Amino acid sequence: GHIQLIIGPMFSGKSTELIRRVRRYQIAQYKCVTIKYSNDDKNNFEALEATKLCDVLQSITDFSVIGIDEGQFFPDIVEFCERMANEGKIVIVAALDGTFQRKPFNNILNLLILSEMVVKLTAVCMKCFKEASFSKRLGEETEIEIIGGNDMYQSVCRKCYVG
Amino acid sequence: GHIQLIIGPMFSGKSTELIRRVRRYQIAQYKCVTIKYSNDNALEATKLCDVLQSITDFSVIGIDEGQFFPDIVEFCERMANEGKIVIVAALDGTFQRKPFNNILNLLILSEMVVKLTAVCMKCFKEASFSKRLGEETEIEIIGGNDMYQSVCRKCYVG
Amino acid sequence: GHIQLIIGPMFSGKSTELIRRVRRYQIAQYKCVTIKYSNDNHDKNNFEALEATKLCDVLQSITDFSVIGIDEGQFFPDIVEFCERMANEGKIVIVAALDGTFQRKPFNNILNLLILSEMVVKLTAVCMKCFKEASFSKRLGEETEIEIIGGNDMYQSVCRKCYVG
Amino acid sequence: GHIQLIIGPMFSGKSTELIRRVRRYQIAQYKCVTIKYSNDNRYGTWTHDKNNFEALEATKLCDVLQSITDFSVIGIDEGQFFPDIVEFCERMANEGKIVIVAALDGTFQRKPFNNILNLLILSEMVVKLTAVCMKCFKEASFSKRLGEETEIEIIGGNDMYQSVCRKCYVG
Ligand SMILES: Cc1cn([C@H]2C[C@H](O)[C@@H](COP(=O)(O)OP(=O)(O)OP(=O)(O)O)O2)c(=O)[nH]c1=O
Ligand SMILES: Cc1cn([C@H]2C[C@H](O)[C@@H](COP(=O)(O)OP(=O)(O)OP(=O)(O)O)O2)c(=O)[nH]c1=O
Ligand SMILES: Cc1cn([C@H]2C[C@H](O)[C@@H](COP(=O)(O)OP(=O)(O)OP(=O)(O)O)O2)c(=O)[nH]c1=O
Ligand SMILES: Cc1cn([C@H]2C[C@H](O)[C@@H](COP(=O)(O)OP(=O)(O)OP(=O)(O)O)O2)c(=O)[nH]c1=O
Ligand SMILES: [Mg+2]
Ligand SMILES: [Mg+2]
Ligand SMILES: [Mg+2]
Ligand SMILES: [Mg+2]
Ligand SMILES: [Zn+2]
Ligand SMILES: [Zn+2]
Ligand SMILES: [Zn+2]
Ligand SMILES: [Zn+2]
Repeated sequence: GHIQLIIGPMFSGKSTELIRRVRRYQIAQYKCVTIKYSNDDKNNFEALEATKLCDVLQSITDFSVIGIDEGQFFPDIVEFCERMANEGKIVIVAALDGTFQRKPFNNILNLLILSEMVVKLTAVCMKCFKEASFSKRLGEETEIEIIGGNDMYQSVCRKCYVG
Repeated sequence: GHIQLIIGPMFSGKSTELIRRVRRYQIAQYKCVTIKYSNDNALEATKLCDVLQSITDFSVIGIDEGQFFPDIVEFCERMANEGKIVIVAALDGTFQRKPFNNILNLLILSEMVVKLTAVCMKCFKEASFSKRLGEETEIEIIGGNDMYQSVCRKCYVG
Repeated sequence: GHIQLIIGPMFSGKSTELIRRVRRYQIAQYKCVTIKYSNDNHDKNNFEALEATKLCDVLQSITDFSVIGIDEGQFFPDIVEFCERMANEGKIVIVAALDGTFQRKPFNNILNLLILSEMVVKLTAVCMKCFKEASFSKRLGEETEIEIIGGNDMYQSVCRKCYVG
Repeated sequence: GHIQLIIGPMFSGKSTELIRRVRRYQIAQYKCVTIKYSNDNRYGTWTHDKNNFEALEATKLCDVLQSITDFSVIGIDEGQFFPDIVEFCERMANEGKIVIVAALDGTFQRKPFNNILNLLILSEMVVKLTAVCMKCFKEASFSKRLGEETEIEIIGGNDMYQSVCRKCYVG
């Protein structure tokens, strides 16, 4: 078995790498699947959809490779990935390290300690136009988990993050 | 200006990175374009030198399968010198592991350069070379997995 | 300011990269320094390296250095906020540390550091058993207490299949 | 067998990575060696020997072949300087040997170094490092000679060359 990991802010190109990393295995004729967070499992166009990796476990039971965009949203992430890898399965996880508060996401960091490879990607800064490595919420909100595109958040460099 | 470069065999996930690298700039509200090679098996050309005129207003340019452009080097180059980000995806070597058409020359005037790995279609380990299945010759001949294989070293040898 | 980070097990080549990453800036005529924990068994050229147990002490003298290196960052409890604060003062902090222990448990409050870090990478060792990409550290002795220093005579860089005793 | 490759300008931190990459194997109890180029060589402030730690010295990889005949891993700072580079690395890898090569892609003229590029086509991994620019202090990716010289191969440290970004190179 084996575990990969990708992180960085948003607009990093995260989800995109993940898929690139998966196709690799699929195009070598591999049993590949993709879980992602829904916010209510449910198929799509290949790949599944859940809120807790622990449900799907049963069906993904025959796939060698598993991808997961937005891993942090699964509370049962860590032990899932882990256990799965221990069963000879390649788990490629894409997720955000930190929140709009630059605080570690839901029990996600813990994942990077039992991970064979880990990398952190860089976005371009939407302010000063240099290597963005952090995500910033535009609205004056609170509650950790709230989904959006660039109409809601910004990939910023350090100097830009500060208000 | 500035130049990026991505290489490796086929099935490396090359074209896919390229786009990922582009969207990054586009999703920061940039003038992005993509050239790619035509009459095979975003714009479309056979010589970067034609298109020059229209891409004249784009800050970022992508090019899957760069090697196919003879006028590659000096195009990318010149463009970068005009403040344009040129992200190129191409193959370093042929099915003969020989350098592609004047492509290597590009990697000397390139700010960043990386080589990707495929999975081997034989022993299922890190494939880093491309191999033609048919008993053919002529360098340039387009195909998918029905024609080529991403193989490790031990596998490449006939 | 700006923060780099390097992790992975032991024999990864961690400390070694760190230095490489530093010289880069130094050889561009930069104010460079290296903090490290009371430990090991480093090179040559110019203004370089201190020694502490708490980054918070040294703060005063490194006060004039643009770049700071730290092999074995996890050993500093006051790591996070130090690196952080420093970076906020326009200083480049390149940290080398271990993500996980011999129990593959996150090291002392270290992970927290990787959330306020511009670049983060994890290196691979070679496995001392099956001779493939080792990504985890394993203690040879039948010990416990998290922090206990050693070289290959104590630990091993192992792949997954090998980690399971 | 297997072949690694590192490039970029000077002050990139090339030679240093190479070693880091080697120790990895050595500290896993591997037969490791280091060739390097010699005839004008000092910097500053054939036959086996320590430092670089079990490392040799040559001008043509083809000589040493005989003794390195028993080493699984081989390192080579400044590969470009060996004309017989390509085929050496290559052949060696074909014999189950890990060849980690460090070299410069381009000259002070940003022209490909002596038959070096050819090497990167038969290479499992290849990466290009970045220096800091000695002028504008940003990612230097090219090497520039300070003197008003010509002849491709002429050895030196920062007292001779500079790691520069693009805008700075146009001297
Ligand atoms: C920062 C932040 C994001 N989110 C949400 C918004 C997004 O839907 C998601 C993060 O998006 P990503 O995982 O970055 O989306 P992506 O796959 O497009 O990757 P990238 O943009 O780098 O290429 O999490 C929160 O719910 N809370 C937060 O604090
Ligand atoms: C190997 C080889 C390929 N070709 C052709 C076949 C391909 O259609 C084309 C290059 O295709 P690719 O560049 O491999 O297309 P891709 O970017 O999707 O690859 P990847 O999956 O790694 O991302 O060149 C030759 O003409 N001669 C050759 O020797
Ligand atoms: C795994 C583990 C190691 N250690 C100790 C043993 C070592 O002295 C130290 C590890 O630091 P190292 O990674 O060995 O620092 P380094 O300079 O050797 O960098 P590298 O080898 O990657 O090139 O921490 C613990 O105290 N507890 C643990 O659980
Ligand atoms: C650019 C250039 C270098 N040289 C020489 C000078 C140098 O001593 C040698 C290459 O320098 P480097 O290989 O860069 O020396 P290094 O590996 O220790 O530096 P670093 O690792 O930090 O990148 O080649 C030429 O003869 N002609 C040239 O055009
Ligand atoms: Mg996103
Ligand atoms: Mg392809
Ligand atoms: Mg160590
Ligand atoms: Mg040098
Ligand atoms: Zn910015
Ligand atoms: Zn193979
Ligand atoms: Zn092993
Ligand atoms: Zn510059």
